[PDB]
Amino acid sequence: AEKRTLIAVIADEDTTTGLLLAGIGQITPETQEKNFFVYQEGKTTKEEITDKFNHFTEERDDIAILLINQHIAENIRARVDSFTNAFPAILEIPSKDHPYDPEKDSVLKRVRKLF
Amino acid sequence: GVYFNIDNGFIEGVVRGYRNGLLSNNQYINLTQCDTLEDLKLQLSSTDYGNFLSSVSSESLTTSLIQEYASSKLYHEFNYIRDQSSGSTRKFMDYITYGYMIDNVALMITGTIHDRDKGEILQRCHPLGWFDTLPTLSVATDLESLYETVLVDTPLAPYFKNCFDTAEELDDMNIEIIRNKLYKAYLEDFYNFVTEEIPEPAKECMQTLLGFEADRRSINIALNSLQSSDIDPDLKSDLLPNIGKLYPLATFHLAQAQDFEGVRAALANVYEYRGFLETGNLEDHFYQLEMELCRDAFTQQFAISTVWAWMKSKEQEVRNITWIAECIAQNQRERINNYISVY
Amino acid sequence: AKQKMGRVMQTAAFSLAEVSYATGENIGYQVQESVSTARFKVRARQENVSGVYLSQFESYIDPEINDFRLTGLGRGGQQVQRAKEIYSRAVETLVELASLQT
Repeated sequence: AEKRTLIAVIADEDTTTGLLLAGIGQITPETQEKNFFVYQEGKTTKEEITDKFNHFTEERDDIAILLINQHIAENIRARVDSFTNAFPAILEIPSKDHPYDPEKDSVLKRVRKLF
Repeated sequence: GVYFNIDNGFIEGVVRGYRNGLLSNNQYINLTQCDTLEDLKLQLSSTDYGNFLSSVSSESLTTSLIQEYASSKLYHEFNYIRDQSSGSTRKFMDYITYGYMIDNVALMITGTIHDRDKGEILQRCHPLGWFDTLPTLSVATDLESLYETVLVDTPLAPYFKNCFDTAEELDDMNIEIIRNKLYKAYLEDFYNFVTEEIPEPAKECMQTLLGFEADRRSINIALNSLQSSDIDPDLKSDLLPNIGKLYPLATFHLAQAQDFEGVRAALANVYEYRGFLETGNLEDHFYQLEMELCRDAFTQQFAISTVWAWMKSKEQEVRNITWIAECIAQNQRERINNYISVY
Repeated sequence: AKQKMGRVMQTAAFSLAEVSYATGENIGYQVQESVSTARFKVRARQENVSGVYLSQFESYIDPEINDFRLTGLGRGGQQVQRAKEIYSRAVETLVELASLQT
């Protein structure tokens, strides 16, 4: 595939976007859409987050990593569904505003299951 | 000075009483040990601030919630202190409010250059810097429309008249330049207002502290100089507030300086700021010296400058509360004592 | 790398917190929509590990560095550098995950 940049959309905490866009970020000036869509910190329904995840991880052809706040422990099923391939979006679950990287992370769950 | 009791004796007394409820050093140390969020909330309840910790549920109780409660207490106490006063004290409070209102108006600028659904900004605008025409600027979309909403029916009009031709901002960052430009205009207005309408010793105290703040802004601009392709040294001299203690011997030389070597070398021309450009950190030592100056101004005990002293001293206290709550609740004990507690 | 995304990510988040404390407010609103392409990108993965062409992403910083830096007080640059270091850690974790999938 081609080069791309990361995104972070999980409604638990968007402060991770504020703490990461200083060094790494993504917007689409050609598409006039901020690829690093905020998570609203719980101010939006999960439907919008799922739609954005589908657009980024199933409509975007350019491939890069993607991040997710503590909602990654909430949307684990959708994470397992979209994590079938490392491309276009290899998901990740940063801690964000609280320590939220337990054994409940989908990637960590798969690693433990195959452990 | 004896006249001050006739106009703001009650205000001065109640402001001093508010000062007396600051963070006790032993109490702050005890709270620091109580690294648990619930334990820290209990300790802060033991602090003079009161039962604010029990207002919200322990589930959402976090460092952000603690700072939100502190900001609410700041806003309400300051609202009471300005409402109970009138005249020169009223204008001083108005100005204090304008200090944060510059930043709130800058946030209101965001959403005009790029559509941003200003509802979030309105819900998140800093309360101490509330502007009467803030909703009016929120509705305005075009740059000229917002400019009119700010140059008319908004008190910050002189600042937007001293600069901001057409407020295009197509090649000028809002927070980096436009916010700093309005901040400099505000600093000049504050300095001349203090020099022309505030009696001593508050006059000298206000002059010194405003010089300190202007020097802080100049130092921040100089630090940010090396990381920008824009902001030429011709603009940097314009970027400086053109007032303060370092002006002009250190301010002009720093503004002309472009390499990092000029930055530190410039602060050495002044005795007070020696070492800040060569050791420690900018912001931390800024807050240290600001808290020291606030204590010094509060020592006078019979001046208008005491209101600004309590403002900035317990602004530093709120910053210390943020530091402690973050480093304790989220477990970074290494710099838990970075907070200033000499009040 | 997951327990790093606990600890080191907390450290970088507190770098952002210290920058906010210096600025006195959450600079997140200003950082929002700051630039189209921040100073970082993910290059196309290419490798062959143990006879398998595992695609580990070798992300590299954008040539137009600091496209959204230079705002506020002096801690902004340090926060940007800490964010870049954490993002290098993130590229490492993402490459490890891509290997652990392929």
